[PDB]
Amino acid sequence: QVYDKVVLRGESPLRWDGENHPLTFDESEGLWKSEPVTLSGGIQFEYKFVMDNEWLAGDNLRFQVPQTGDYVFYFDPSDQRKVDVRPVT
Repeated sequence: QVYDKVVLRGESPLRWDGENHPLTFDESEGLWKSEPVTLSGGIQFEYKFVMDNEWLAGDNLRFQVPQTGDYVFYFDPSDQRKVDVRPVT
């Protein structure tokens, strides 16, 4: 787990401020997960996580969105720059 809270920030429909997209720690998977976020196919989508108020270090994470639809963003405290963004129903 590691942190008390982790939130997702980034380009629209995310924001770079606030806590509109909090993650919840999934105990059975051992990873932090967002709620589903609708993204448009074909874009280079930039985002970061903020963990107990600490910005993820480095360049923004980048996800090349393969198709329009809903995605769940995952954060692994042990592999913090991984791009794990899972398409969902």
